[PDB]
Amino acid sequence: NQVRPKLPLLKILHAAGAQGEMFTVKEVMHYLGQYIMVKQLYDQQEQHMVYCGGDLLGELLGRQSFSVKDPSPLYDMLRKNLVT
Amino acid sequence: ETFEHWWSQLLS
Repeated sequence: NQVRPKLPLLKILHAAGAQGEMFTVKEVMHYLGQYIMVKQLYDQQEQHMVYCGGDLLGELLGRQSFSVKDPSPLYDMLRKNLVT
Repeated sequence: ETFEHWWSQLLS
């Protein structure tokens, strides 16, 4: 019913307005999208493109950028940072 | 599409 994000990810979620430490999958996804939207990490022209270099999100993902259209790297980071 | 459109449909 819920997962616990490891610290690095929990800080990012909190910065997007998340409260607590236990969340559902969709909850994690919601705050993560709000983090990206708020900090405007996506490109204005190609909005599926997210540049995270120089942001803690990029340090956690192990990448300077990713595409929401090919989420594999995103899901790989979540499997490594979410505990059931 | 917009960022919201793409993101809201991850895992769908």
